[PDB]
This record gives sequence, C-alpha cells and structure tokens, in this order.
Amino acid sequence: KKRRKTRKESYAIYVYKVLKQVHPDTGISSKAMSIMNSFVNDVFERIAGEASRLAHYNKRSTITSREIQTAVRLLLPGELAKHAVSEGTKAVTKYTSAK
Amino acid sequence: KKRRKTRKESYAIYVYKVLKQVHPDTGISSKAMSIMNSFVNDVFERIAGEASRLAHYNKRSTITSREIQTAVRLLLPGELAKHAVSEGTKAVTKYTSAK
Amino acid sequence: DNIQGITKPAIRRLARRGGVKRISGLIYEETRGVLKVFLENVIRDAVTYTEHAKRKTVTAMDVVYALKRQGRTLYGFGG
Amino acid sequence: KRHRKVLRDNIQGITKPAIRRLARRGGVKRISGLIYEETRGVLKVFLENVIRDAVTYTEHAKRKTVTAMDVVYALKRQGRTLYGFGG
Amino acid sequence: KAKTRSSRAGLQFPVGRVHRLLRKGNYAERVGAGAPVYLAAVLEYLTAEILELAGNAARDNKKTRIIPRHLQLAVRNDEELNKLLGRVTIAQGGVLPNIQSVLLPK
Amino acid sequence: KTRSSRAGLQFPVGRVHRLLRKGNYAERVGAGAPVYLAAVLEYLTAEILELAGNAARDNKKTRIIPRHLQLAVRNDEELNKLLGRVTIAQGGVLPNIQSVLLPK
Amino acid sequence: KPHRYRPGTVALREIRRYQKSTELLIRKLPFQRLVREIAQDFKTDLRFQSSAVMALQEASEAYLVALFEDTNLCAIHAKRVTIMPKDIQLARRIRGERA
Amino acid sequence: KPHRYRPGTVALREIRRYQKSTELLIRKLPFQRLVREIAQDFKTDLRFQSSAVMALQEASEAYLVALFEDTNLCAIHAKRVTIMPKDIQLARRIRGERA
DNA sequence: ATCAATATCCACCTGCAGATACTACCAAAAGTGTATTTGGAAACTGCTCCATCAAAAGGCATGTTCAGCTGGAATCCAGCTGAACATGCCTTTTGATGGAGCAGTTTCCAAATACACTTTTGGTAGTATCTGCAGGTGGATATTGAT
DNA sequence: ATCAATATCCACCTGCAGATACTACCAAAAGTGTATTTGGAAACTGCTCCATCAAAAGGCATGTTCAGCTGGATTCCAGCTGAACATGCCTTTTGATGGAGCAGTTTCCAAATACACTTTTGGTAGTATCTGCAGGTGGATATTGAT
Ligand SMILES: [Mn+2]
Ligand SMILES: [Mn+2]
Ligand SMILES: [Mn+2]
Ligand SMILES: [Mn+2]
Ligand SMILES: [Mn+2]
Ligand SMILES: [Mn+2]
Ligand SMILES: [Mn+2]
Ligand SMILES: [Mn+2]
Ligand SMILES: [Mn+2]
Ligand SMILES: [Mn+2]
Ligand SMILES: [Mn+2]
Ligand SMILES: [Mn+2]
Ligand SMILES: [Mn+2]
Ligand SMILES: [Mn+2]
Ligand SMILES: [Mn+2]
Ligand SMILES: [Mn+2]
Ligand SMILES: [Mn+2]
Ligand SMILES: [Mn+2]
Ligand SMILES: [Mn+2]
Ligand SMILES: [Mn+2]
Ligand SMILES: [Mn+2]
Ligand SMILES: [Mn+2]
Ligand SMILES: [Mn+2]
Ligand SMILES: [Mn+2]
Ligand SMILES: [Mn+2]
Ligand SMILES: [Mn+2]
Ligand SMILES: [Mn+2]
Ligand SMILES: [Mn+2]
Ligand SMILES: [Mn+2]
Ligand SMILES: [Mn+2]
Ligand SMILES: [Mn+2]
Ligand SMILES: [Mn+2]
Ligand SMILES: [Mn+2]
Ligand SMILES: [Mn+2]
Ligand SMILES: [Mn+2]
Ligand SMILES: [Mn+2]
Ligand SMILES: [Mn+2]
Ligand SMILES: [Mn+2]
Ligand SMILES: [Mn+2]
Ligand SMILES: [Mn+2]
Ligand SMILES: [Mn+2]
Ligand SMILES: [Mn+2]
Ligand SMILES: [Mn+2]
Ligand SMILES: [Mn+2]
Ligand SMILES: [Mn+2]
Repeated sequence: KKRRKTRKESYAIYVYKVLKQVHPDTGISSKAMSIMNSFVNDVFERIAGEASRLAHYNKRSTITSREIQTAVRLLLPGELAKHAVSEGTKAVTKYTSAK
Repeated sequence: KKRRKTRKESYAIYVYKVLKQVHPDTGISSKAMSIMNSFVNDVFERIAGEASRLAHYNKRSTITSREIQTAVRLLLPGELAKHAVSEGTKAVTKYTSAK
Repeated sequence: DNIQGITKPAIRRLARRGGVKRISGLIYEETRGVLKVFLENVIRDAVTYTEHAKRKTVTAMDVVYALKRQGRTLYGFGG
Repeated sequence: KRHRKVLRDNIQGITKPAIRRLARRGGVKRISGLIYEETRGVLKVFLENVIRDAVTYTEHAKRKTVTAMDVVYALKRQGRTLYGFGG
Repeated sequence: KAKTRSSRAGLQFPVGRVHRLLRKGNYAERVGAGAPVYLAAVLEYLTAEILELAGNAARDNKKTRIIPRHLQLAVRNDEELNKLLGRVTIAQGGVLPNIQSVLLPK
Repeated sequence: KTRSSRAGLQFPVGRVHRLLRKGNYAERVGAGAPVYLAAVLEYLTAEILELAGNAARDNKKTRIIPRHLQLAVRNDEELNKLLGRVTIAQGGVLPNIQSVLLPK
Repeated sequence: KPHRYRPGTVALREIRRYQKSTELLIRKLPFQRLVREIAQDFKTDLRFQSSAVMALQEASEAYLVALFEDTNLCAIHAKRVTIMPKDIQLARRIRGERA
Repeated sequence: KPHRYRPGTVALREIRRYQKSTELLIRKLPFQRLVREIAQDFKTDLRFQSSAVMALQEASEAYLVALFEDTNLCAIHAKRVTIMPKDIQLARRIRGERA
C-alpha cells in the first residue's frame, strides 16, 4: 500500500507534542493545526532565506548556526529575539555535550 | 600593481553599449551609471528569485528559460512584460538555431 | 449581475466588522470596484502559476503563492 | 592625542529650517508649530531601525566599520531599497 | 538508529527534517551541524509561545479546543507576535473587538 | 564566438550564467535560462535609458544624471510600479503642487 | 407608539456582533461566480479546487475589512462619522495601492 | 511702503524651487553626528565609511519627503492647508508603520 | 488698469571636476571539446473531487416609508504662523596626518560531502468509539427609549 | 422619575461533526561507519581610507517683530441614510451521478554536469588630455501686490 502515497509531511505531530507540554488538557482543531503548520513553514522560510542572504553577503558557502542567530536578531521583535537566541544557544550546547 | 585588489565586476560597459544604441550622442554620469548598475542587479535578483521559488513549488531542480519567463510575467507589469517575454523568446530561439 | 452579486448588505456587514457606523450611499460602487481590482491582481498571479504547471485546475496552493508575493500571506490553506 | 567628545542631543541638529525645506520638497505650504518636534521623533525612529540592522550586518562580518553595503542591505530588508551606493 | 538528534538537542522538533529541508532548500552550498539544531529550537520556541497564548485565549472563552479564532486573539493581543505576523492573515480568525470612541452614544 | 553574439545580445550571457550558479537559485541551470535573462535585462536597461535620455534632452543636457533617471521612472507608469519601492539617490521628486494650495 | 431604535443604535449592535464572529460575510455562490468570471479573462476553461475559492474569499474579506478600518480613520480624521468614497481613495493612496 | 509678499507666496515659491533641485536638505555634519550618536548607543567603537553616512542621509530624506506628501494629503482631506502632528500620525497609521 | 518692487529668465562666460583616451598587464572568465550521468517529458490510467443537477426550505435580499441627525455652508475672530530683518556662528571646504582595520596571500586541519549500509519512523489506510460545543430552550435582567 | 419593549445573558440539554484510538504496513527518512575533500580560521602584513586637526569665511540659523488669514468654534437646516416592515426570489444544502484531469508510475533520451586544455577579456593601473556644465555676471522680461 504505497501507491497514492506521495508523503505529504507536516509539522503537525511536533506541534501537537509542544502543545501537550504547555497546555496538557487543551486540544486543537484541524483548521487551527493547519494555521500552525503554515506558521512554522513561514518562519522557517524567513529565517533560512535571511541566513542565505547573510552567507552570500559575506562570501561564504556554509549556513552555520551563527547565520541562523544573526537572522533571528534581524527578524524577531526585540524581546522575542532575546528568548529565541537563548533557546537556540541552549540546544546547540546540549547537542555538543551529548554522545 | 598593489597586491592586486580583487576585481570588482559591473554591467557598466554593457549599459554603455546599449546607451550608444538608443542615444548615440548622450553621455552618462558615473553616479548615474552606479544607479543603472544597482538597477540591473536588483532586477536580476528579483527574476532569479521568483524563478527559484517557481522551481521549488513544482519539485524541479532546474531553472529553465521557462522558469525565467513565468518569473518575468509575474514580476513585471503589462506592456513591460509583453515586450520582455518577446525579447527573451527571440533571443533563446536565435541561440538554439546556431551550430 | 456577478459583481453586483456582492450586495449592499454584504458590504455593510464587512464594514461593520471594520467598525464602521455610518455608510454613504456611494460606498457600494466604490467597494465593488476595489474588490474587483484585488481579485484580478491575485487571480492573474494564481492563474499564472497554474499555466506554468500545465494544469487546468487552480489549486489552493496557486492562490496561496499569489497571495504571498502580493505581500498578503494567508495561513490555513497550505495543505 | 585621543579625543571622542560626548555626543548628546544631536536631534536638535535637524533644525526647523531643514524640516521646512523637506516639507517643501514634499509640496507642503503651511506648517503647524508642533510639526518640528514630531518630525524629529519620526526621524529618530527611522534611523534607529536602519542603523540597528546596519550594525547587525557589520558585527556579523566581525568588522568595526559600518560600510555602505551594510546600510544598503539594512535598507533592502526593511523594503526601502536604495540605488546609488553599491550592490 | 541510536538516539535522534532531537533528543540529543533536547527538542521535540525534528532536527533531521530541518537539516534536510536546509539542503534541498538551496539556501547555501553547505550546512553546519549546529545550524538545524539552532533553527529547530527557534521554531519550537516560537510555536510554544503562540500555543501558550492561544491556550489562554481558549480558557477565557470557556473552551478546551484551540480554534483559529483563538490564534487570532493570541497573535493580535501581543505586541511582539502581532508585529512578526503583521502582514499575515489567519483564516477564520475574525478581528479584535474595537469601536472608535467618537462613534459611541451621546 | 561568445554566447552573447550567438544570442544576438549586448548583455554578457556567460556572466549571467555564472551568477545564476553562484547565487544558489536551484540545483541546475539550463542553457536557455541565462540567455533569456540577459535578454530581459538588456531590454529594461534599454527602455529606461531611452526615457532618461529624453529627460536629459528636455533639460538641454547631453549627460544623463540621476535626476534624469528619476524623471524617466516616475513619469512612466510601468517603470514607476516596478520601482515603486526603490529610492534613486540624488533624484529629487516630480514638480507637483496640490490644487487647493494655489491662490486666487 | 410602535417601538423604534434611534439611528445608529442597531449599527453599533452589529459592529459588536460581527466583531465577535468569524464567519464569512459574502454569500458563497455569488462570490464563486465572480471569481470564475474574472479568471475567464486570463484563461478559458478553468476549474477551481473548492479550497482555492475559499482561500480567495478569506483573503478578500480580510482585505476589505482592514481597508474599512483605515477608511473609518480617514472619515473620523475629517470630523465625520460617515465613510465616503474619498475616504477609501485616501486610504488606498497612502497605502501605495493607488500611488 | 516697504515691499511684502503675502503669506503663502514665498511658501509656493519654495515648493517650486525645492521640487526642481536634488541636493540634500539636512546639513551634512549635524546629520553625521546624529548617526554617530544613535549608532554608539547600539554599539561602541564603531566607525563609518563616509558613503555609509551619505547612504543614510539619502534614505532618510527620501523617507521624510514622502511622508510629508502623505501628511499633506491628510491635511487637505480635513480641509486644511496646514500640516499638523495628527496628519503625520494618521499617515503612519495607514502606512502600517504604527498600528 | 497704472506702476513699482522683485523674482525669474536666459544669453553669455570660464574654471575645473569629472569624463575620457592610451598603453600595459594578467587572473579570472569564457569557449571548446569529450566523457558520464540523469532530470523530467512522454505516454498510459486509476481514482479523487470537481461541475452539474434536482429540490425543497427559508434566510436573506430588495423595495419603500419616514424622520433623526449629520454633513456641509455660512459667519466670525483670536492668535498662530509666514515674511523680512538683523546679527553672527558653525558648517563647509581645503589640506595634511598618523594609523586602525580592512583585505590579500599562504598555510593547514576540524568538519563538510560523498556513499554504502541497517534500522527506524511518520504518513496513509481501514475500522471503531468517543466528546466538546453549536444550536435550541427557558427564564432573568439589562438596555434603550418613550413618557 | 415611571415603565414597556427588546436584546442579551446564563444554566442547562442533546445530537453529531470532527476529533481520538488502535492496528497493519511500508517507502523513504534518518542514523551510523568510513573514505575523501575543502571552507574558511590563523597568522602575517600591505595599503586604503577614517578620524582628526587647522584655519578661514560666508551660507545659513536664530530670534524678533508684525499682521494676514487660517483653523476652530458656533449656528443652522435640508436632505441622506438608518430603521423597520413587507415581499418573494435565490442561495444553500445535500445527495448523487458522470467524468476531467491531477497525480502515480514506468520508460528513455536530450541535456546537464564534470573536466581538461586553450583562448579571450574586462578590470585595474598608471599617466596625460579633453569637455559639459555649474556658477557668475548683466541686463531683459514676468509676476506680484499697493493703489
Ligand atoms: Mn503550561
Ligand atoms: Mn419590531
Ligand atoms: Mn550615547
Ligand atoms: Mn539677454
Ligand atoms: Mn566651477
Ligand atoms: Mn531519472
Ligand atoms: Mn525523475
Ligand atoms: Mn516513451
Ligand atoms: Mn426634516
Ligand atoms: Mn455636524
Ligand atoms: Mn461638519
Ligand atoms: Mn483659535
Ligand atoms: Mn526686502
Ligand atoms: Mn565657503
Ligand atoms: Mn593593525
Ligand atoms: Mn566551526
Ligand atoms: Mn510510528
Ligand atoms: Mn452556545
Ligand atoms: Mn426565553
Ligand atoms: Mn419590566
Ligand atoms: Mn443574568
Ligand atoms: Mn438564569
Ligand atoms: Mn449539531
Ligand atoms: Mn466522523
Ligand atoms: Mn479502539
Ligand atoms: Mn537517504
Ligand atoms: Mn581552500
Ligand atoms: Mn579558501
Ligand atoms: Mn596557522
Ligand atoms: Mn545667531
Ligand atoms: Mn497692512
Ligand atoms: Mn488681527
Ligand atoms: Mn499681534
Ligand atoms: Mn477657514
Ligand atoms: Mn431641519
Ligand atoms: Mn445638504
Ligand atoms: Mn444646506
Ligand atoms: Mn482522463
Ligand atoms: Mn506529473
Ligand atoms: Mn528542454
Ligand atoms: Mn570526467
Ligand atoms: Mn580589453
Ligand atoms: Mn592622451
Ligand atoms: Mn546655470
Ligand atoms: Mn544679477
């Protein structure tokens, strides 16, 4: 049963997981889930597109986490940027100190 | 020849050629040429960028003259588009007929 | 009809959502002409994406991408 | 031999006559008295935003000098594309 | 497959998917290891913020299922999310209750 | 024989082709893409220098300067939309005073 | 005396009602007719996913609803409380839609 | 006896003059100090290429000039010929710069 | 209508900043020519979902009446703001300076891509059961607008 | 002030769309090991250009005075737009059936990449000389505003 299955992937299940951590007793409708899927795709494209630009400006071929960071600063409103940087630095730390 | 300053490319000689074609007795100031240069880079990034997006939307790994053409239709307005499309097709046709 | 199918009560309900209390009688023609210009602009772009993909169906994606490049991004139909 | 005097209140260097001239290019005939302080506020916000981004580019490139390209890229991303200064 | 990169990074967002999406993205010739980790964390963070606020919006309305309307109230009542999403339309979100005071009786 | 002359173009095909790869717009660039793009770039360059040239002739000058570019763009409906969000350094604005502002 | 509401009382009542709901405010079919007719000018013999037509309606309504907010500001600016075409015209010009 | 132009006449004379020229209208040095003052509040020990300062000035003047056009449209809408802060405010609210 | 103060026009001019012209050099660009690999067009078709009916069911638009209250015209006057003037200072311009820091060139390795290989997982599909909340009811009470 | 007419609200209720749960299955995703490559950090340093200084001088800012005319307030009324009510015509729905055509799949070749070697060129650089026009003058004609 593989035929009519061009995998249409989305962030929906990962959105769902994060939901349960912040509001364990709250559900979310399909249309709402669709909004969130669009949200994550949008922010992804904005952030990555911006990091791409940074790399080209500086004559580099690698999108590193430094490019993701600067992009975040340039694109997120003040305080929302501060927290995002914090979450990002945090996860790039734990990842390194791991196996 | 001071430790060769890495070369900086522009469209100036090209803009200049076209200028002599439309106004054989007219000069252009170097500030003006700087604007023209920005103009040509601006339009290049806008067209190639739309093209890039087109390709992705249709799961295509190749930017063809077809992608550039749609980009031109999407990006330019009315009569500019009709003529641009026309000079594009003509040029491509001429090019493939050679050899 | 057609454009005239976008009715006075419809426009009024819109305006109300926009917080409008009192509406001049000529607002209805101005609005219709405004809606038509919006749709042409968007549909042109959507149909252009449609032609490109060699389809005969305008798809939600075609509309969503047209909206994105007119700087009117829409969330909810990106399936 | 090393200087750098304190910089303060340079917004007042956007003088009443400079603002008047700008309004004229803008086709403005008559100007209320409170416009001047309002315009200074509006310029300050515009410059902060362009500079914040401009300096973000500079720092990222690990430079100590803001370039014309820094400012030009800062302008493009806020959708005020500037021609005439490179790129 | 030993441990997922997401568990390594301590995240619920698919690091591997983000990595892959960067490559096929044609964003750059290459991709650092840390970059999709950072990006995934950022996306996860931003998702949490909206769901948190939209969750609150569901409580205030005596509901336990988030619907579009709730995402619209969450985003528009928040200065920072509202700016980030300033050129975005959330379908079936409606608008915020707002009447210009000069239109009020007497 | 250059690709430009082979396509009948003043604008440099090889360079456009090269910039298309450097820019990371897609995994592949087909042969016709740069030729078409060089054709469009040359056509727009041409259309704006035509109109700027006239603006220059209208002010009794032989050298195009930024004012002339600005005049050409703003006085042309289509270039005006294409460059609607663009600022041309040293261009100034169009002579234009609103009616209610004139005396009688 | 039969019962009557002062002019503008029901207007307020409706502003409060419609700012509470999210349902679409143009009837579905006339809209669809409109869409199909406009598209016919760009390409004959078209078909539309039903979700495609829904996207246009959402976008159109959100567009007109926000234009009315701005238009209202323009009327109020001229010390009126009645929106007029010149209010729509001014809002669109300042947005860069006319300009 | 001593000659006087009526109020508004020199004003119109200046509109014609300023719309005909292209030179910058804020003085160079005071504008430079403003840029350095604002910059240094973001980051110390920064330097500026001079054409970087020119770039900010050209941008800032294009911005303000276009704002005054919009402001002027708002005044006229209110049946005045005098621009007031509420006209600048309404223009910025409609442009999406404010709310 | 006359007349006088002043701006605006344009022909005329001259310095010089910027534009232009030559040679000379060469690192990078561009073209050429084979070898190797593959994107995606082509044809065929299965199955999703789109256009089109029929068919009440009524919710919603339309047309009309009537008057409240808003927009716009007209009238006035206080003082805000433009024009002109005097005074002089700080920007502008020109030229010189040490030196910070940008940017070129070379060496070199931590980290990327490339490829094979095993294991895992998110998406689809089928079938079954569960539940949050729209939409109905009733009755309380708040709002509005007439006395 | 009273008191009626409607709207709006809250508590409670029940069907069902849409959410949830389990199971089977499976490509393509992801991890992992190991062979090769290279991007761009480090270090050293050449050479552009930024900050700074000096001095001079006049273009332009500042501050004032004076009164013209604009904005802002007030009044007034004709008429446009809201409210309500009565028709009835069309949108909605929902179900049910062709069949267009989107999307899966397999086949294969024209065209893209990789690569090597050979040629061509646009950018820089150095040095030397034209030229379009900004800015100055002077005198003529046009616009403004007091009578
Ligand atoms: Mn929580
Ligand atoms: Mn009634
Ligand atoms: Mn400071
Ligand atoms: Mn003469
Ligand atoms: Mn000179
Ligand atoms: Mn293949
Ligand atoms: Mn393929
Ligand atoms: Mn075949
Ligand atoms: Mn009456
Ligand atoms: Mn009134
Ligand atoms: Mn009024
Ligand atoms: Mn007053
Ligand atoms: Mn005088
Ligand atoms: Mn001087
Ligand atoms: Mn140093
Ligand atoms: Mn690193
Ligand atoms: Mn699973
Ligand atoms: Mn309910
Ligand atoms: Mn009841
Ligand atoms: Mn009672
Ligand atoms: Mn109650
Ligand atoms: Mn009760
Ligand atoms: Mn139900
Ligand atoms: Mn169901
Ligand atoms: Mn079960
Ligand atoms: Mn794989
Ligand atoms: Mn290397
Ligand atoms: Mn390297
Ligand atoms: Mn080393
Ligand atoms: Mn002084
Ligand atoms: Mn007088
Ligand atoms: Mn007076
Ligand atoms: Mn006085
Ligand atoms: Mn007045
Ligand atoms: Mn009356
Ligand atoms: Mn009237
Ligand atoms: Mn009247
Ligand atoms: Mn078929
Ligand atoms: Mn296909
Ligand atoms: Mn082809
Ligand atoms: Mn080979
Ligand atoms: Mn050459
Ligand atoms: Mn010579
Ligand atoms: Mn001159
Ligand atoms: Mn003179």
